[PDB]
Amino acid sequence: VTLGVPRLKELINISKKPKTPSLTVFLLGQSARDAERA
Amino acid sequence: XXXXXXXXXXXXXXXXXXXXXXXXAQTVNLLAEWLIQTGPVQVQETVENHLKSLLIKHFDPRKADSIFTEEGETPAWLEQMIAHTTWRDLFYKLAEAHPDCLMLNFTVKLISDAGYQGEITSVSTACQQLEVFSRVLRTSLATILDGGEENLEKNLPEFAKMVCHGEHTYLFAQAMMSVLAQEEQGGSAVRRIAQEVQRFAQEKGHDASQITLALGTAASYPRACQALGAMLSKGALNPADITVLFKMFTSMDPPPVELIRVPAFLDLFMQSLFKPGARINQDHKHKYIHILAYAASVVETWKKNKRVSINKDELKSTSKAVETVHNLCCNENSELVAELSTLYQCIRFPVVAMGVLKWVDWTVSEPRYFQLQTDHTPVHLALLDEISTCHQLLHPQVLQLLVKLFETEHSQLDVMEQLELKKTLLDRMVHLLSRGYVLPVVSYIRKCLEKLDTDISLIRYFVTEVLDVIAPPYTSDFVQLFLPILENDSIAGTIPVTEFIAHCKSNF
Amino acid sequence: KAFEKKFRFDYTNERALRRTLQEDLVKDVLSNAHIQNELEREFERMREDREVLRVIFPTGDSKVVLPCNLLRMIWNAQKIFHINPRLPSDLHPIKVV
Amino acid sequence: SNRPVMGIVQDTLTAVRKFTKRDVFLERGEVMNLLMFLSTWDGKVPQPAILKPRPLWTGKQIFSLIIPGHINCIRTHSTHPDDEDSGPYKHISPGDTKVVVENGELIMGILCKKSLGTSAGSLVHISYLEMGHDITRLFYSNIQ
Amino acid sequence: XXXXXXXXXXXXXXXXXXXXXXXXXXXXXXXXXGVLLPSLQSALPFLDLHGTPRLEFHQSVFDELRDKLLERVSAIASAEERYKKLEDLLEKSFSLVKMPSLQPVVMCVMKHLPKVPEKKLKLVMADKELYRACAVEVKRQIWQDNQALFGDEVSPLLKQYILE
Amino acid sequence: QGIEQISKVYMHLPQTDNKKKIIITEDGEFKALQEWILETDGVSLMRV
Amino acid sequence: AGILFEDIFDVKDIDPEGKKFDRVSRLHCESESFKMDLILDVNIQIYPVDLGDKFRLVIASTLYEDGTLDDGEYNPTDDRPSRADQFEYVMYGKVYRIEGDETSTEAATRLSAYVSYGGLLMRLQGDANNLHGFEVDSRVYLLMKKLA
Amino acid sequence: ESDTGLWLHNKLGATDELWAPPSIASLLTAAVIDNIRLCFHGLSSAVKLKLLLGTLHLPRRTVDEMKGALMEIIQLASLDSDPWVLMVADILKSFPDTGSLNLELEEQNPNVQDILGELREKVGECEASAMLPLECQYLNKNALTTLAGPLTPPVKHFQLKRKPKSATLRAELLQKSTETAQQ
Repeated sequence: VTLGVPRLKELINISKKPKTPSLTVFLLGQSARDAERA
Repeated sequence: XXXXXXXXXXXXXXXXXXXXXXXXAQTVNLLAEWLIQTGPVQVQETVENHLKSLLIKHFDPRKADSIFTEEGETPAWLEQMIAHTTWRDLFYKLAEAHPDCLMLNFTVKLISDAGYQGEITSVSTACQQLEVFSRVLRTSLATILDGGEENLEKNLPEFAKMVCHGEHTYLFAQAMMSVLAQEEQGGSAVRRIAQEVQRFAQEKGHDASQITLALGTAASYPRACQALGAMLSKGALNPADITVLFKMFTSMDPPPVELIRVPAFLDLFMQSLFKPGARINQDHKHKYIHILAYAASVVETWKKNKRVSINKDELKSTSKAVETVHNLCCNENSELVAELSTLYQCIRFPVVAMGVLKWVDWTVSEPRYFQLQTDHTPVHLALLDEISTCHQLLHPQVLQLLVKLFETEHSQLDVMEQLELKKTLLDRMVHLLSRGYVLPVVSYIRKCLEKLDTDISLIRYFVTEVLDVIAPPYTSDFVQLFLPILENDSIAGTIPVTEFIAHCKSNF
Repeated sequence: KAFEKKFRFDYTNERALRRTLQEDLVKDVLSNAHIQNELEREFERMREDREVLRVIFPTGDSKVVLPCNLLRMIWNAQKIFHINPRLPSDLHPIKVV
Repeated sequence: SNRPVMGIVQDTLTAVRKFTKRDVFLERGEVMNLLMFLSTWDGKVPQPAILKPRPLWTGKQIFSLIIPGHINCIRTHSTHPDDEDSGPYKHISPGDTKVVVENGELIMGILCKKSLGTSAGSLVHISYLEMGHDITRLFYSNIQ
Repeated sequence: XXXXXXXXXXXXXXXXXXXXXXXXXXXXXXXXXGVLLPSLQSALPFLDLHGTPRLEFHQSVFDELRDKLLERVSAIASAEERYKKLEDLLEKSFSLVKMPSLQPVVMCVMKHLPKVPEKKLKLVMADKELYRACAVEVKRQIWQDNQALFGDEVSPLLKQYILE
Repeated sequence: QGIEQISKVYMHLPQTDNKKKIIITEDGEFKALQEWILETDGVSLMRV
Repeated sequence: AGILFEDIFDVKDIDPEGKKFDRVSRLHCESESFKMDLILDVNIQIYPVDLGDKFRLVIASTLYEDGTLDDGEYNPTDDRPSRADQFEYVMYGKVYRIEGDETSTEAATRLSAYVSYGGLLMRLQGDANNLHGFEVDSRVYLLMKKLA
Repeated sequence: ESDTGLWLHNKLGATDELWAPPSIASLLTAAVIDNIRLCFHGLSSAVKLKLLLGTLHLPRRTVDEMKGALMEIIQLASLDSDPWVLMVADILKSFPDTGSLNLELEEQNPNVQDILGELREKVGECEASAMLPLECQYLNKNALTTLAGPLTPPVKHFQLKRKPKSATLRAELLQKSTETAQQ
């Protein structure tokens, strides 16, 4: 998880390759409450 | 009363006006029957509710007293409004809104004299007269005797709140308990319900130690009674009173064991001794252990006035067990698994098992404990398993600790670490289910399924662990309590279970 | 129910009104149907504002950044004009609206 | 960040925490010496918090003389217990850890960087928002 | 001045209380006039002890039984069973044309799928004579029956021409 | 199995209410539901 | 004249939570005649109070017996007679909070007056009949004298 | 006290609170009960109940030194019209003689007598699992059998096909303890 000055730099210029690209996936239905379906 | 106004006039102008006003019901009946055809009970219930709101809304401070100035026999609005199940609710609400009313208290006494209680309303209606409170209290402990342990756990809050509304109410309740507890049969139930009422009064901030020392025939010896009263009132174990009781109990003539077997004193002793952050001095440590061994070891034969036999053979073994476990509790740091077999033989005594249970509660409920545990299952959970194995009376305490740990959110652990911790606690729950304490555990899993936001994978793991150890036949209650969690559309599809659902379909 | 209890004016409880307002204001609030209708309209607009707020802030985070600190200004008005909280006030709620 | 950038700094902050404790008592000569350094003083020596057996002012009275105008501020000392605001003695603080300023005077409370620092809602922030910049400059100088 | 059974009972009471003494007769008429399950007589002295309003109670129960469940009337109006219930309610409320029939007219308007022209002609005549509040159903019946809706549209056409 | 340029996926329950599922209950109260979320290494929105 | 409160209190506890100011101790006192709880901070360094001490507590709007107004300004050369000559612990402060058990419909039966004596706080809980003399943000004088 | 009745009304006449305050030990000195042995008639009902229940919280030496005045309080409380005061006097009339409250309530107040009889017949006739008291959890098996009787076995709900994994865990940690014991 990039934070602070390097993450700020990667946001101020439009970096095509960020250091730590990530997705925050949210689940629907029973899978959000079931660990096995998750 | 328009006819009365007509007869009391026949100025004429106001009389004629009132007459025309009265001459200005059946349309309401036509609307009611049209609605009954279009719809029955709901229409009349709503009409009676609107009538009750209109009767309640304005006031009634003294008019009922004015009509009761002639002593108010008047069965016309008494018998018509005494047994329709809704007007007595209005009278309870009016008595709650306006206390110390003579006519309202008369109507409360009338509705109590017909045996038509069933509303608590502990502020005004329940505790105003001796008769009404006596009858509602009799109904209350009749219900708590008929229901059982489930009704105990579901009904001591409101009932113990109603009987602890005043010190006089608590005194009357404890008087009835003390009278009923000396019966040859069924006195243990009365002593139990009195003990939960007493502990509710203790946790409500009111001192109830004086009542339970005076009414429980423990005032035969004033010195020991005073020492025990100071013990229970101060809420801590003092050296002076334990030395007094130890020197009295080692004398040639032993006192009765009843006052030393008070559960409040024994619980406070558990607080004093088995707390991890407790350093009992050695000059009174053996006195403490001997007091506990005498309180939980002696076998006393009683024939209606006195005793002739007291056994102290188990006292030595009990004192050795409590001394070893107290040494373990003062040891803290490993050195627990090194001689754990001896710990399990000391857990074979029930008082030592409850002490170990309280010590496990204090050791485990302390934060940053599982964060410092490296093994997959903690050793204290295995101590809980052995406690459940050796004794069945401690099963509600085990389940209480287990649900306390299961509901606890450990933000200092990883999410998978939290999940496997919940799985470990649930394995202890499965062991408790396998050791005969079945129905409350399945009830708790039912509570966790729909009205709690616990993980569905945990419920599935519980079902998998239970169905891998249980075999047919099954009773009706267990099937009725375990089938809905296996048909919840978040369990059955993912989760053998086919044999269980086939047996439940074929048999129930 | 808490929002209803805290923000809807109760022009029905006469003794509560007399404990909070002066006599002529209580008589005007009880008698006038137009005043009661406009107080109800004020509460309805507050309910619509509540729905707009819960659209704007899906998380229940009420700490916002706004120009005039209204609570401190009300406290300043209480201290400047020597407002006694134990006494009924002479402020008509329709004047507030 | 809609907050002051200038607060009360090391020596002044450490001493004003020690100045506004409950046990701080000043004799007449010390009070008259301290009033020489108030630029905004109106020339009236206030009535002491203790008249008998000795005429004895507290530090809260002197800082109340420092506090400009009639600003109203509620703050919280750093050592304030979390259960104090919920249990008894919430409006009469045993540890003097709830700062209350009413009508520009310090009713109780020990001042720190939570009340005199750069944080938003502090006493200097309320002083700037209510009294302007010149009065707040005088406030800073008089505190120091 | 709604007649019907209630109007007949009022006329009978007026004929009975037409002088000739009979002080007990007035009391009997007042007691006979209390809807069902006579606990209202039990509730009577609770209300008699502070300057008894009976008109207030009667208007309150009429207002609640109309306004609170006119929504229920619309819900049962909102297929065959609901239409039959609306027709039965309209047949019951047709006798109260002179009586105030805001709710009685709304009950027929909600279930206005069946026209029922045998009573519909009398209803249209009464609406034309008394300017009834049936807007949609009344306008549809006027358009389907005769040229009264034609005259109403001719007046709006003349108004539109004047506006143009 | 899976999607290209999605190397490692972690699952965790959120602690702060920024990522918790906030709902308005039947009595108009905000409730924070703790639900599972997935955090990946590597990105592809449109397939995920 | 000018007296807002008049009672005699017995010291029950001195700093039950702990001695957390070296010169000021919190006294928890109860009236001998009324349901009137008193919490009071005093400077024990100049006015030592022991547990179980009995004192007469007077809350006055002014020190002068003729009831004239006090400017709140220190005048050590004032030659007028004052109530302070009959007491040995005199404090000056303003009441900052008055709360009670009033409801929306009912008035308050048990009042509670909060007075700050330059940071030395005092709370006076009791029945509302004895505490009608307190009005918020008014300057009062505390007058104390130990009895036997 | 010049007016002891007003003093007791101030201290204990709060009808909103019904338990005895913890300060009743200091409130109930010898001189004040010497006064209320004369001014008991003019007291209200709530302060009467508060006084009669605060007599219990007094220490034993105070009860023993001045027992005759307490006897007069109880016998004066046995003449009042309040059923609560009458009941409390009937149960406290054996208190400052041996130290225990009265329990032989078999010759007064017939209503509670018939209620007690019709409920004690159900207590004697009906009992399910005996509702073992909190003291019995600490007791051993022999003490429980001599006190409450033989323990009722738990009801069977299913046939255990095999012991669960907790038994295996217990066995393997005893195996670990077996190695660590000889260390």
